[PDB]
Amino acid sequence: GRVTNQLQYLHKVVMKALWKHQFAWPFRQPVDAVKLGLPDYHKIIKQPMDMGTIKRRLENNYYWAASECMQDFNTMFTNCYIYNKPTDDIVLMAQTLEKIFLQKVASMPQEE
Amino acid sequence: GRVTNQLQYLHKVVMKALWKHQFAWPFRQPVDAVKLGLPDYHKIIKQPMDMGTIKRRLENNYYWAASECMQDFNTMFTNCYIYNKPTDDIVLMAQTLEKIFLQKVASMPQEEQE
Repeated sequence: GRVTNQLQYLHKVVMKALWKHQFAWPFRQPVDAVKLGLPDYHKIIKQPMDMGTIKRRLENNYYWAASECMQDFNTMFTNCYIYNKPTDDIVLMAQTLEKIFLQKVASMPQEE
Repeated sequence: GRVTNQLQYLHKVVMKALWKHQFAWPFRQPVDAVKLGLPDYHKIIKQPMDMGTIKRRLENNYYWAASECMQDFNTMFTNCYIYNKPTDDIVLMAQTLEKIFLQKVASMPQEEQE
């Protein structure tokens, strides 16, 4: 399975930078609502998403197009903005990670 | 201040498409917190952003790089997700517009030049 240049880039440049970032640890595995004491999490967030899942998908050739992986990154960050209070530190963490995401995606190679 | 091929794409292809979208009307001008009756809007959102502002920036060569413009679109969508209740229609409208935005960024020409 050959892998588009865009998908290679998302794996080698985007996920690379985000996975090791110092603000990444809340996002590396699925949100565990019991562990975190968040009984309404799954009532507000209908499509949970996390970097561990995206990283796995990147490693296993799940995605057909880059836009599909980009949407998973975007759902992960958006889940955080919608669920959490504006003043939660997690929001600031997400915004910082998202900025890196967008900055890297601006230089992603062309498709095809 | 700069004109590039990607900034031209963001202006003529991405924004033109978003602007005309049937869910765009809340986002074409600044949020008017008096009109809408939202006295806490500016206490929660510290960087208001709207498509009007972004379009004008693109017409005046305010941006140096496409990434700077992409960051303003992100701020506009994120403002919506942070301020609004999860169940508000506006959140759904922002998500639908943001998906187009990311789909179109994935086809942006990669010769970031001029």
